[PDB]
Amino acid sequence: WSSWSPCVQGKKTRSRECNNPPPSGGGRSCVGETTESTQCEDEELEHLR
Amino acid sequence: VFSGDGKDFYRLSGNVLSYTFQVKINNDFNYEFYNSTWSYVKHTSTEHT
Amino acid sequence: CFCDHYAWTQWTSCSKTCNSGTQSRHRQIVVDKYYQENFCEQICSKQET
Repeated sequence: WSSWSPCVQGKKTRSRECNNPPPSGGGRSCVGETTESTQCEDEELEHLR
Repeated sequence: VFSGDGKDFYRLSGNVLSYTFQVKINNDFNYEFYNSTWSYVKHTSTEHT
Repeated sequence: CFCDHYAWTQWTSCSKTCNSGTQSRHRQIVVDKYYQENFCEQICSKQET
């Protein structure tokens, strides 16, 4: 993963793009999702305290 | 529980949600074989008087 | 015929990369007096799929 982008509207993002030697010779595409987005950590900081 | 396999009684903890004593055995075999053989002969002669 | 005379080619890149796909190979058939006389055209499979 490219390290998580700073938060917008309570969510991060991150991207991985199969940048190792690509699916080749008719081989199947990389098994997974290119991008993820996840909710931010601010609820720990506010709530558990 | 009485185990129907190894033929014995056993004690279970409250940490285990279920200890069942079902049996399953699943087998898959693949056997694949090749053999080959050849022989060949050539002769020539060229002659005069 | 000794059909094992002819080429152990690699299998072709998988036609559909990840679903119900197929691959094939062929003997690299070169015709000769041997091939014509020893029933090779009759008994040998030219391509495997």
